[PDB]
Amino acid sequence: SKITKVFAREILDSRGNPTIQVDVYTLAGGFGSAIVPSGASTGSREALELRDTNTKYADNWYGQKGVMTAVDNVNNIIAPEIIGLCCKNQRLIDQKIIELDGTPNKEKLGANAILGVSLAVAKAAANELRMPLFRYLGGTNPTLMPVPMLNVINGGEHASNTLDFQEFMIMPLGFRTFKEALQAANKVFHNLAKLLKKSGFETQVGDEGGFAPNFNSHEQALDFLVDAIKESGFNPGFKGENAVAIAIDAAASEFYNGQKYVFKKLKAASLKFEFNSEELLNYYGQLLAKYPIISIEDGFAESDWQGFIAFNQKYGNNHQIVGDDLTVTNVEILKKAINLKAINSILIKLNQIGTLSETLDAIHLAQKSGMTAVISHRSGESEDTTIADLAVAVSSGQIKTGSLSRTDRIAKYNRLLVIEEYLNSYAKADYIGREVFYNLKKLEHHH
Amino acid sequence: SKITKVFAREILDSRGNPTIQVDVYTLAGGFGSAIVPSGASTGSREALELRDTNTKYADNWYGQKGVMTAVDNVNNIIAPEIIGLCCKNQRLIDQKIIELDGTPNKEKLGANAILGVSLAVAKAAANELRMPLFRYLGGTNPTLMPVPMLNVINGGEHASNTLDFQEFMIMPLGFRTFKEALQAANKVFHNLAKLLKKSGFETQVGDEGGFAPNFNSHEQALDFLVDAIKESGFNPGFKGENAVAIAIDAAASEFYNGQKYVFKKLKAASLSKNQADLDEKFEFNSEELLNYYGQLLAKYPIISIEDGFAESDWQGFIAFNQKYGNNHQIVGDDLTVTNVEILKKAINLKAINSILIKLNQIGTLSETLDAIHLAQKSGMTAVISHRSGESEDTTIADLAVAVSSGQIKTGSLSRTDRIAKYNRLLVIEEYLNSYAKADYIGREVFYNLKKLEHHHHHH
Amino acid sequence: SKITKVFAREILDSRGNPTIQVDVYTLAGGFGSAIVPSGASTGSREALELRDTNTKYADNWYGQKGVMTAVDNVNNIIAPEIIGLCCKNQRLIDQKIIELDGTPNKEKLGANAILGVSLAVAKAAANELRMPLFRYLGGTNPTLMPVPMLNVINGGEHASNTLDFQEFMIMPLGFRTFKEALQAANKVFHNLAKLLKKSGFETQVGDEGGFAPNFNSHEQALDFLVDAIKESGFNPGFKGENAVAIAIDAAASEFYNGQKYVFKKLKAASLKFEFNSEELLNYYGQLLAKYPIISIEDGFAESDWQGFIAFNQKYGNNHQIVGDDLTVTNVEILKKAINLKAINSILIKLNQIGTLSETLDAIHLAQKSGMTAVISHRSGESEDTTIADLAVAVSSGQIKTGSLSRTDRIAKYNRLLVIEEYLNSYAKADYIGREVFYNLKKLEHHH
Amino acid sequence: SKITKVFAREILDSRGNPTIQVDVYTLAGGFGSAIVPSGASTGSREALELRDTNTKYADNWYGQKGVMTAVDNVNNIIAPEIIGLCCKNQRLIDQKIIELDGTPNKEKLGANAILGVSLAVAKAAANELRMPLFRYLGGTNPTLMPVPMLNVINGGEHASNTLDFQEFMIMPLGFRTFKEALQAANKVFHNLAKLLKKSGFETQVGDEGGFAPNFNSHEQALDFLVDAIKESGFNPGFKGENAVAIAIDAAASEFYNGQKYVFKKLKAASLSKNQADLDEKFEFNSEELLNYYGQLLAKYPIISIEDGFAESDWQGFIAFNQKYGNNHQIVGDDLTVTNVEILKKAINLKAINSILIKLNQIGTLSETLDAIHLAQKSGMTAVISHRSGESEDTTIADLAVAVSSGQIKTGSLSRTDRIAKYNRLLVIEEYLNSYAKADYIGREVFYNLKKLEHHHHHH
Repeated sequence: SKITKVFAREILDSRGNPTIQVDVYTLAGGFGSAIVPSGASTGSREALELRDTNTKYADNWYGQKGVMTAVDNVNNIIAPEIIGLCCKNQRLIDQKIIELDGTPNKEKLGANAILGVSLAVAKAAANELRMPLFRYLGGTNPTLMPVPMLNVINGGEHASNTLDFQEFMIMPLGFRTFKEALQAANKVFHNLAKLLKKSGFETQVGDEGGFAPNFNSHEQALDFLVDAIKESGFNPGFKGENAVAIAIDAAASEFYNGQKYVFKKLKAASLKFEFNSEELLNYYGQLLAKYPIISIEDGFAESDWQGFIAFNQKYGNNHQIVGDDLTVTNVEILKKAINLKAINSILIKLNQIGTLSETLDAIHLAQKSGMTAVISHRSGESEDTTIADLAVAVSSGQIKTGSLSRTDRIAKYNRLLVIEEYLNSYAKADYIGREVFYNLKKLEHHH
Repeated sequence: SKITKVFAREILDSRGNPTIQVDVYTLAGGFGSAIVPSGASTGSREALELRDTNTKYADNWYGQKGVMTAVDNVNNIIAPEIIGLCCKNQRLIDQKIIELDGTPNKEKLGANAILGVSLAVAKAAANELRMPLFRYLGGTNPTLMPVPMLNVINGGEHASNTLDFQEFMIMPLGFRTFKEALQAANKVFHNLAKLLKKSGFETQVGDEGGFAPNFNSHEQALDFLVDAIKESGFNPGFKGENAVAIAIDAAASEFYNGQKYVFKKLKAASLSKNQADLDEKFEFNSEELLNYYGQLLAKYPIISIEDGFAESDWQGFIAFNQKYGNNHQIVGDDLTVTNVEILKKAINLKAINSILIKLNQIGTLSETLDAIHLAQKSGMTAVISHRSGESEDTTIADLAVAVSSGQIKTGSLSRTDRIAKYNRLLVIEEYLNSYAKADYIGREVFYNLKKLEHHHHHH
Repeated sequence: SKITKVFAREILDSRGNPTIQVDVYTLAGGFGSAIVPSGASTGSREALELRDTNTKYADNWYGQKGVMTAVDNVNNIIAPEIIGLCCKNQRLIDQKIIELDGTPNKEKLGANAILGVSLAVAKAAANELRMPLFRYLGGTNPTLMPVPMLNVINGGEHASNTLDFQEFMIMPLGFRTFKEALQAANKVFHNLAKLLKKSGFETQVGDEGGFAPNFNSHEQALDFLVDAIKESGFNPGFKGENAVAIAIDAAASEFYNGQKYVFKKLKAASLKFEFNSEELLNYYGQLLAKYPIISIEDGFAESDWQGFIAFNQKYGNNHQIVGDDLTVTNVEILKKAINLKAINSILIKLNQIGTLSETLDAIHLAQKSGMTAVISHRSGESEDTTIADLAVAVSSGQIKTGSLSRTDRIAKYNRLLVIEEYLNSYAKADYIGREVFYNLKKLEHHH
Repeated sequence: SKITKVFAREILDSRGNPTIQVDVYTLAGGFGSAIVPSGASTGSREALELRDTNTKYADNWYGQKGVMTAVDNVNNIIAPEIIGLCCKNQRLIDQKIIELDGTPNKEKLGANAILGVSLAVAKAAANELRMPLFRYLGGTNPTLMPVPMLNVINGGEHASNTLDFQEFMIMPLGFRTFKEALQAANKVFHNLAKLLKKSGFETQVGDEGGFAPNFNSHEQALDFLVDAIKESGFNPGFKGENAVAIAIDAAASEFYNGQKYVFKKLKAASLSKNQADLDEKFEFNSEELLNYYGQLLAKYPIISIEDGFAESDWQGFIAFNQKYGNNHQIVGDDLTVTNVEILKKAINLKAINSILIKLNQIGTLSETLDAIHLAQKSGMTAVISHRSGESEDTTIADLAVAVSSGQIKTGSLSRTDRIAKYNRLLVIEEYLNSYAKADYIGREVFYNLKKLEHHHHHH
């Protein structure tokens, strides 16, 4: 049915910074509403969100982070182009809006203005057809509940501990249903908190609702994590029942100087810290041998493609190698990562590319080529749960959407529970654990 | 129109523990859906949520915290009783479900099963009437956007720091609109986070999205707060433009031992383990604690103090309200637990001039509205409050506007479990701006204060 | 839904004088109709109704009391401003209409033109939503049936008896339901009439359907009233079951010469009559000691604020002190009465302020400050029963709407019976008698 | 469309006594609601309302006047019989309810229960057809706005004055429109009230909103009336512009003793208690009373006299109609009590040329329409009448227009129980002005008068 009304407003995201919400109405009574997550404002590689810097709105909010200009672009520019088009024509609307902005990185109107409309339009159509969004996006056959990557331990520049790696995650593999996998994650998370309190660590949380306790090294954190998995009644590893694996996001661009990798906080604490690409690759195989790490993200720097290609060739048959800063959901960079065998997996961030149709094009390219497409959250989030319906719609098999606290993450797990409930009555719900890694030629026993 | 379907499910709250969501459908096409916040499981005074302890469900989630029994109670017991009733009859529905449970503290079916149905019914009726929830709850005339009590600094039992008081809050008073007041709180919050980092304090957050840095005393925390307000461009105080006040939740039941109040984290930091407090430096009887509050009130722009004395120390409250109740808000939380009979006692004894309102502590929407109305009729403010375990549900935003509470307490400025409520207030403000008027009146919401003074004035 | 039609006509009120009726229709089929009661045509303090004086309509009706000009203002000026607005936006419509008139006392278009539209709009919205008006006005929670103040005995300038006080009322307190309270009032009223006939007094009625028999003094009237309450089977007093209290409207502005109060008819009959403020205050305490008078209205003159303040301070803890001529439902005067502790209660007359939203603002201000808001009728009335729904919507706890004869009063009691019936099935109906006086610090036993 | 719900309740009438209101709903969304006026409880001739005497309800209201039994009879007996019938079948419904009661005077269920349903059914059918009630009752052609008989001066049993006749009325004849005639009555009424005050008379009102001042005789009252008409700017008379006539309800059954008519209030004012009326100064046989009427008719512009003779004095009526029936209206009220069989007798004996019509004296709408039609076919006028106990119900306004009665009797110009009917006539006049034509024909409504004369003419 025809779109009758498009309206945007400025609200706050989960970090206390402005973001944009878009409502869409249709003649037949459909209503769709979406909230854009936080993204990049500068960069030459990703779609660019538009903030209120150097406008009459700049002083509204701290750091000039308002998005009223994007709101004005939706309400004044995008809306009259879109009103009167059939809402079920997602690809036409997305293409309409891309051309209206006319720049490749969506810098003129704002990636946040464009994505907000793109997603609200799709939700309005799904609402009108009285279909869950994952059915509208995916057709009749989606059944695959994704394995979650749950943040638990955090490092990097902004964390006061001595972990130079960015984040550590658990992945609940050996379970028959999504509900049981989430229950296991709930047990590991709360037992993890209990152990951290028992050893005198802090249990406050960061932007993803995980912990950043004062660990002295990667090895200590990995040791602590293995123990918490065992305390909860599960088995650290890949195969078998109750298996729970670990995944790491190294964010290696952050500790690369163009020639060497430096564990800067570890080095400062001691007052091996330096690695060339081959030595860093060696450290990983040490960790991969000792601990049950199924997946490493941004193991090397965005400018160290040779490190990536050698990483993928040495461990990519048996471990997931994820690009994030390497690829920024850029289809052209993805084609090069495919052609050069640099990774076997990619993070998908809707607001890094700017529309739903482009995101689906990028997901399909990654999967056609034998990689997994891990649907990812952002730092600044909301109760919008699009990415839960997206992960089921495209059979991603994997989602990355935070630890087990804060509604900005929890809502996505709740949405997966509601989707699982819907598939249990009116279809079939599938949770296949370790089998989601179709990109790994062989998956071996960790022991 | 008639209720056709009531369905409940188990989901997770913002602390990662199970809670309950209820959906209600009406024959006219209305849909309403509510998520119950975390509450008390034991206690002799408030409505009791039901967890899965000693059931076939106990092993589902950590700590035996599932709520499948309450889900079954909605789906198997409450729903057949409620289907077929007109959804607009809120008081009838709530009365029927209260009688169906039959216990005064809602223990049999669970206060969480009962509140979930109570709220989803109301939202479905509003949805079918194409009215915002606050217009359904409140009639034609509500226009009052509430002043937020924004958590920023946390202390008390579980914080590693040396603050014995449980939380410190800012209240943006001297602003023309709710949007501008929220912009001011945004500026104080991020400037506070920058100042904290600048001094080497931690900037992770707790349950309500505020900070628990390693402060050494109440005074150190309060000094830091005052400077953050100034650094943001505002004036710490009560009256005038750009005024930003402070509120405190002492939660004094937690450091009362039966006879004296003991600043036990502060004392464990000075005294070694073999030492007694021979000088009574960290101990206070009621009057001595009242003297300490008076000192803080004179030096710092503290407009409101919650649970200044213990739940069993009614005398301490009565003396507190006697000495500073004309010029300062005195809130009962643990003292009153949203209990109508205890509020009548507090009104009769003149113990407080304000009360926190927690939907799930009383257990239905109609009883909550009875309790709010009794508080306001008696000249008290009713502060609509969040819980520690929360969701994207924003009922309390609409409730605060519907009853013209004038004040809401729903957390710091991070985490969607708090942010969604401020966002709902922004949407309500936008609705009132085009179809009515939105009023933000700042310090004028303290109608319970006989004489609000200038803070900078020498008292 | 959108207002499609607004139409006004001139009809007659209950005194045989013109008044205005307004109909409102909406696109969805809602219909609302309201009749304005009679109000002031001159005065510098209240909203001013517009009569046909010095127009081509002046000779239509006796005393030039037509309201065709107001009817023309609704049909020609107000209606085209309002048509096409959503009827559920009461505050917007009221604010629209205030600005359209543009004068503070609504003198240009007429308070009667403005109130007629304001009320008909609200009834149309309530009708459209298939909600009783008190639910539309008040939300989900209203349950409080008000205690009625029933006129029974009348004095003042226009009454040929020797009562200088304006009116005497009964208030049925000690009863469990509104129905029973009204039944008690019906018994006192008819027994009162029987006793008056037995003693040779006249039983014809005035504008409020009460009596004005040839009593010689206030004391004789109060004696007669106490006896009738006893004859009917009830107890004169405040507390206990079957308690029925008395309330007085002195209308003291009428017998004040700027320096003294003169009981003029009592003085003329004798051919104590003169009182300064302190002596008048003394007379009241005499009556308050002898008879069960719970409430005195306009005990002192509108220009004698010092008399009011001393009245409230000497008996206001235990008796209701009502302003009427003192405050004329004027929010700014009300603020001064609150600030100066002159009264603990105020009459609310919708057509003295001019719109429903302003009336609700005034009610809310009075209640927030610890006063009771007594919803009042006017002398010239109709079968419109708005004030019954208003008293329940705002939990006034008290209504003042006439004696127990004439449909211009009876309709309001019937509407309370229909509201009580609605609350009995679909909610709860509450009648709390003596507890409505939350403004009285202590309520003592009259004996 | 089909009736889906019939519900009755007890409310109060304009004298503060219980009466009954009935609501009727139809499947198509029609709603109709009627309020029954006060009637007779005992009597051998008219339909009988049922009060709560000797029931569990007797103590509810003063005088045992409740009507809950009739309410129960609607809700428990009549409603199940009527639900499912098409609402447009007025005659069917009325026939079914008459048979359901089974007694000729409607004593078993109550004439008030029966009439309430009868009228609410008709109003619901009109409401569902989006027709004003008078178009539903009357067809396409009604246009005749009735001349009002406006009570102004009251006497008889309960008035303290010395008038033995029960009421005096004005009728505004010489005017072009109903609005103008009502404006004239408004002017006479308020000028009459001013003149009364000017002479020290009382100005409170009785049941019908007219005056009962302390007049000494019929002549004094009639003189006052004539001067008020002149003071208002009109001409007391029958013909020509601005004519205002007078009508009288003698209610002569009240001062007939069986043999003679006795002006008993007039006599109690002249004669002391020990005195007989040796001269027969205040007594009248039939012929002597007819001579007295003739005297008043010659001096005063009296166009109509109601109940000039007693209910049992059929001969007095027959002689009255013989002597002055060509030139004056002769109304039966107590004589006929809206009884079809008694009207046939009055027609056959030529006792009257006009009859009052009281819905609740016969008990259904179809029987009322039968009675009106029989009266008009026989050359009589049918004057649609109010009762002493009334409400804002305005059925009789629509009824008077629907049947082209030409005359209505519904009280003075104060009290909503009377004013609402004039207001309904103003709304009907407005409807006819835009969608048809409104006719006010003044003196021409007396089609029952063989020769209406000029009053000022010497007869």
